[PDB]
Amino acid sequence: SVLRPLDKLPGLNTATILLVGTEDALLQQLADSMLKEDCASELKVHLAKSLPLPSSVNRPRIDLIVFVVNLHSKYSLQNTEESLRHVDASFFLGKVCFLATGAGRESHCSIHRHTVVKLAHTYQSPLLYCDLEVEGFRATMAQRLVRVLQICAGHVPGVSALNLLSLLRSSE
Amino acid sequence: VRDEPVLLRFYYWLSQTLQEECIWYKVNNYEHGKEFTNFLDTIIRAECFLQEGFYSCEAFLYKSLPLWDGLCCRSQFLQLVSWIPFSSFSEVKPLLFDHLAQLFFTSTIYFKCSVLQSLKELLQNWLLWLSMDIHMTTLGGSMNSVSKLIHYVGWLSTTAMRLESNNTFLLHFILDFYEKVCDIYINYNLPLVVLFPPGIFYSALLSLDTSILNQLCFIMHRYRKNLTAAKKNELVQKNFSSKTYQEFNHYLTSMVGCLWTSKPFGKGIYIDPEILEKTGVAEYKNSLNVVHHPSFLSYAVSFLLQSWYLDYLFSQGLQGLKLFIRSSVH
Amino acid sequence: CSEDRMTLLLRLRAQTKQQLLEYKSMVDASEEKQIEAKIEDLENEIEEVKVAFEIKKLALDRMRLSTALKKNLEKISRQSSVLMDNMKHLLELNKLIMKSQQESWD
Amino acid sequence: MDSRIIHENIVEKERVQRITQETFGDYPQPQLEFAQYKLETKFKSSILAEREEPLRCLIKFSSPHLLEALKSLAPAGIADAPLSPLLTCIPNKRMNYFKIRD
Amino acid sequence: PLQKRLESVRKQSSFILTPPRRKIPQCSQLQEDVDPQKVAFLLHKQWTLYSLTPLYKFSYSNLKEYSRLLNAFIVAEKQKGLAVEVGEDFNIKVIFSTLLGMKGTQRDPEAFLVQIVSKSEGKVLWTGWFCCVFGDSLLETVSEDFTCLPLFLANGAESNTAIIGTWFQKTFDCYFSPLAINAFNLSWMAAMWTACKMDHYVATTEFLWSVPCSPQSLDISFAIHPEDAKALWDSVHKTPGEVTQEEVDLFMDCLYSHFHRHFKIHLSATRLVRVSTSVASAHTDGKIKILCHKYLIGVLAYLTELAIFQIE
Amino acid sequence: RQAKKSFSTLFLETVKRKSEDTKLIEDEF
Amino acid sequence: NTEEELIRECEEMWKDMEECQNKLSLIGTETLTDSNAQLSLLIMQVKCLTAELSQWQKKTPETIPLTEDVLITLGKEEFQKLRQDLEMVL
Repeated sequence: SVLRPLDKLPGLNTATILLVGTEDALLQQLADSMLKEDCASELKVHLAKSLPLPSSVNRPRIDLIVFVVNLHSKYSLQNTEESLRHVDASFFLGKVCFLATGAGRESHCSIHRHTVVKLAHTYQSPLLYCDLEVEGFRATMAQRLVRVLQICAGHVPGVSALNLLSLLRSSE
Repeated sequence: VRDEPVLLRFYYWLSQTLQEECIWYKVNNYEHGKEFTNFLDTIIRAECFLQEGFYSCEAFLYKSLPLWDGLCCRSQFLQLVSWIPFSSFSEVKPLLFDHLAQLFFTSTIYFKCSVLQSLKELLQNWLLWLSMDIHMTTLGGSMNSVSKLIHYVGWLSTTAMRLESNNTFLLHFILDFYEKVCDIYINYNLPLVVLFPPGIFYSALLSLDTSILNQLCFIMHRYRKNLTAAKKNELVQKNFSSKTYQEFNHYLTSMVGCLWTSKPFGKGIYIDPEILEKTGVAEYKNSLNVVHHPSFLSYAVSFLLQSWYLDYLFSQGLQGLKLFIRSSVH
Repeated sequence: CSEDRMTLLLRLRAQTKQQLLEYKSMVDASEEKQIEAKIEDLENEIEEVKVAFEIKKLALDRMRLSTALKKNLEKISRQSSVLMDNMKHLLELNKLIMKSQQESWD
Repeated sequence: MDSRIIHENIVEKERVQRITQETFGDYPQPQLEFAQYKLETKFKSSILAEREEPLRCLIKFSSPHLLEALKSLAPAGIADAPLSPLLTCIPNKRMNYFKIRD
Repeated sequence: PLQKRLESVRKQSSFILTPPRRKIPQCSQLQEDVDPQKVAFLLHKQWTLYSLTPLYKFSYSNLKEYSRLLNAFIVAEKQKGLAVEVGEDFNIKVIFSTLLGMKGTQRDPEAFLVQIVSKSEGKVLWTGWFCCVFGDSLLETVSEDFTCLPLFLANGAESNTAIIGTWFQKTFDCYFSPLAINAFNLSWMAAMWTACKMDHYVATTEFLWSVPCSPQSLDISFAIHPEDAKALWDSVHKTPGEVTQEEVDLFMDCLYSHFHRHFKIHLSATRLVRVSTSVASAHTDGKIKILCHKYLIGVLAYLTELAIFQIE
Repeated sequence: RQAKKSFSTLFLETVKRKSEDTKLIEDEF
Repeated sequence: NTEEELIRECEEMWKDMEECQNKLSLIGTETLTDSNAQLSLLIMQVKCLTAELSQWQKKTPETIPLTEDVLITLGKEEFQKLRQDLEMVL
């Protein structure tokens, strides 16, 4: 199955985000950090190891997808390259984001970050950096990601995902 | 001194020290916390003297900016940005401003105000260093870089106002930047006049806040003074683009029409008149004057409890409005 | 209690307007160096039209508020309301801010 | 517990937990610190298809508490749900050094 | 100027451009000036790697005074009570000596050695090694008054390393920093050393991995015969005389699949820590041991460019 | 058909809620 | 009153959005690969920007004149928030 951006009608004051990665503990911590605060909207977080998802009918529509990659592991990079082939091209227009973990400790790194830079540039999407094991750093990334989610869902007038594409575009 | 071996020795020591002591970069040390802040304060206080920045600091910013989260050492990190040497805007844009803008649009309002403050200080430093050079890239090339920086920050400001839903706290900083922008020709004797985009002008003119209107009147008066001064010298020196003059004229005519001329329906505010009849306004010509503007509601109500209360406004302290009124009529 | 529904119901209408615009733009579409310039031209055009629309809407709203406020000015100076109190505080602030601004100028 | 979060892949997690519990039992594992395997098997993966001789390897496992690190690999996601029997057959076979042929 | 060239060189270090390929190391005959008895001394020893900024006003003409002053400083440091005269004869001794034939090109500065000898000839207690092999990138950006020796290797106790480093930092205004090797570079070293041709295989090739599992700990070792590893490499190598990133990825992937077939364990999720082969062995903490005298310059050149990148 | 609750029903709900193969390896070696 | 008009407008917008969603679901899915992602995404961006530009041009400011009391309430709320903003800026 191929995931589609506008398959279902939106809910009332609701935003949904999907996190795809191999490390489950990091995903759980990130979801908790996102949900701890209070906001005007209603938030829902879905956790998955890879795509395609198991089939279900009650799934609400997905507004934003974040691919988190561990720089200390080749397995995570291979998993994300495999997952990237099951989402339709229409869904990359301002609704996909890449998150890279572990650049703080360079000695542990198995992946040269030229690789993730080139991957993000190839798929026309932003690339973010955060060390998710540190709670203080994770807290601010959760809020930035919540704001991006609110923009994508249509909860800020005058700004849409396609507009967000030009704001976050890199010069080279 | 400007001697080379001493510069190289200082460069190597400081670059290695900054690399080793940083918090989110190169082994992510968090223990130093306060020590790094004290070191950065010492560096900042050292480069406020000497009126320039070190070469090591620029390299440290270019290396560590992508990994920064935007909160760890906000004050000192953003105070290091102000001391970046003058260079062409296109070259340093991918290195600095592409990361700053991505961090800008997804953060809180206080981060936005902080970066506006730091960019204003950077502009002042660049202008200060450029002015002394003309007493001594060509001048035409140099002004292009500062004009591109001004247009970039105008784009930032308009999008930021749209994202934040017209918060006045942000509008104060946005107008603070253009206060410095408006007086470049008189202060630094560099021929360059750049206006703020209409999105800022018509959001400042229709604000409920009265201090916003006072500041806008002062800014318009400063523009008119600078444009009057600039035209005089060209005749002796016989090139400013003419489009600036018509654009400023349109701004001024709309502003005077709204305030006390009773002609609000300018080119900028071209609302369809027959909708107004459906809207229910009997006499819209005098709706947005000094008396009836929603900004001046407090002053009008206060004076009502007490005709010729313009002196009352001046006593309350609308100085910029006073200057704009005196200079415009005469 | 009645005004509570006004706030929630107004928010729903503002959200649906933004969400409906996305479907209509997507359906219409369904029916390297050289490519990059056209994108930048298009987005400049979009910004230019959006700014004018916002200006018109804001000006209309301010004019409506001004005329409605004028029509009921006499009721306001009767006072004995929280809104009248708020206005007295507002006068105190503006004065202090303007004085500080002048000092900073010097 | 924080019903806003939705855990997909829940059935896979419960299945791997059940398989690990069945394979490694529920008793406290005896404490070892080392295990050695000697391999003399053929490479089977275009690559060395013509070769007819075994690939000679020797591998060792070392841990402060082995059989406790191994138990936690599959839930953490580093191994598949059933481990190979060579790793889960130490105490039952009373074996510590192994030799494997094709 | 040199300051501007340095600034430009650092700022063009962006991640848009792809990293290049590498030539297979070629066995080279040792230079005639090279001293065999010193080379035999250097091999089969466990060194610790550091990076070093240029030394300010270092002269090769007067090494005797350097040795004498360092001797006095070391002697006075150990006994923190009482004073020491400079010219006396103490329990231990310090000698400055120059290596020959260890420079990559004619532009590089000459290497030299510092040793602590316990006279009682004497017995060597501590030795440190300064070298620069193929360092034309750093030499362009630095003026004449400096000396560029970006790589420092130490063998002995750490408490003596601290003292010698402190003396050098105070005297020549330099900065010592530890050098680490990550898994990315270490997996490149494995393939490049496997590609080199060897007449006789003294030792097997081994890799060491570290598994991250919360409170628990685990290490896995993987040893394989050198001839088998050479055949496995020859299976995937198709670019004549060069090593490409895809070839390294395939070479590691073969081992990953071979391990996973038997043990059902993903070796990709783990962290590579140590690589040992017939030419050298390395550790992520920054330790190197060299076993073959033919391929010394290649190893030194790799480590030299790594240290050059760490200071620029 | 889990009764797609009408918008009106869902809306009031939210408003109100603002108070809460083990034989193949032994055969190969 | 105004409430009924606003509600009815909500149902018209919902019905139009349902119709557009039903019409949009007949298009087949397109997936990319590493070799062709960049160019395809650039072409799609051009098409979508051109589509949205005309949609923004069609937009006109709608009247829906409200009652006088709600305007007063909104003004009161705006002044109340302006107070806190002013103390912070001071």
